[PDB]
Amino acid sequence: SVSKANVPKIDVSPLFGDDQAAKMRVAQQIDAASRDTGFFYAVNHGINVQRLSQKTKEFHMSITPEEKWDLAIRAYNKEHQDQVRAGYYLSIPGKKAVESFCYLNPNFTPDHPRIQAKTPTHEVNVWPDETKHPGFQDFAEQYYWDVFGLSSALLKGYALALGKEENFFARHFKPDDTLASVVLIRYPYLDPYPEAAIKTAADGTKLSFEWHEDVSLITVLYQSNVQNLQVETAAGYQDIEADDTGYLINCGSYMAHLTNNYYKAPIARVKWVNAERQSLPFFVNLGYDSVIDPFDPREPNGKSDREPLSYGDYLQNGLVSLINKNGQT
Ligand SMILES: CC(C)[C@@H](NC(=O)[C@H](CS)NC(=O)CCC[C@H](N)C(=O)O)C(=O)O
Ligand SMILES: [Fe+3]
Repeated sequence: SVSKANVPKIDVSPLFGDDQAAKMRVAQQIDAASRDTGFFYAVNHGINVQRLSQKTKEFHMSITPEEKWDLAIRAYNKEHQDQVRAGYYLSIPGKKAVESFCYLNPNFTPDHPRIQAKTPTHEVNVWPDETKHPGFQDFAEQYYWDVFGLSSALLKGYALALGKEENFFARHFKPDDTLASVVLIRYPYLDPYPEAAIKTAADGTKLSFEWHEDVSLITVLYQSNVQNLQVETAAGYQDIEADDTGYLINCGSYMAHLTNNYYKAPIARVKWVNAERQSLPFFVNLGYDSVIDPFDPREPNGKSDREPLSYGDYLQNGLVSLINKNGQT
């Protein structure tokens, strides 16, 4: 028998305002949730989520094989050596069900010095033909900045929760240099569903994606209304109920590092479900040279002996390790 995770629904709208005590009352709830299962739903968040699923499904349904190859990351097309992160992630019929499209900071252009320097984890986005996908690039770039705004406010909530000034995290989260990414993920309905795309967990649960900590500061996720996620607790894996108006929020391993494990990075997995569904994570990554000084809010003097980690190298390491562990998505 599988239990259900405590995932509180937190009205985050005060984090956009100027009522500081109201922000503290949000921060308290973020602290509580981060110390419990590690997940909460952000509600009253102001993002129009009503068509995100439709647009994601329709883009994947309508993009042709030729277009997928043309946009494909290096793992699927050796001609695209510069596309490590951004671009199309093809399914493999009979073997791999999921397909997805990842894009980065729209401000990463050939003019950007990190592109000029060929710094790892920085790439220029690739986009399909506008006339074949009218409005898609516009929608996607706008969505990036919409979720950027929400994420900056959430980061104020996390900073207050930890006893810091509200810009402790968000001052490192900037449009000119953020390594944050959006992934537009389609999980298809398949009949018959290929068993090779299903992994069996140690506890016997059929899965589409194995256990992992997120590589992020925090993760800001919209999913369509099909229950799939589970979070690991000491009592075992627990189901995360879907909420296809709220945003599912949790800390990544960078936050676990800098708080000296006071806010752990929850371990989650994706159960296999034979259902058309859409999943849109926004990974809140900082700049390549962003460094946050660790602290230990469990200690009277607040001091941590842990090394400040440069975020870019953390991201570099984290993305490769997740591929090595859980497979190329
Ligand atoms: C909701 C999650 C479980 C989602 N999975 C995911 O997004 C998984 C696990 S967090 N994430 C990744 O593979 C990292 C993608 C990083 C991205 N290509 C980039 O370069 O920045 C899913 O639906 O599979
Ligand atoms: Fe994850």
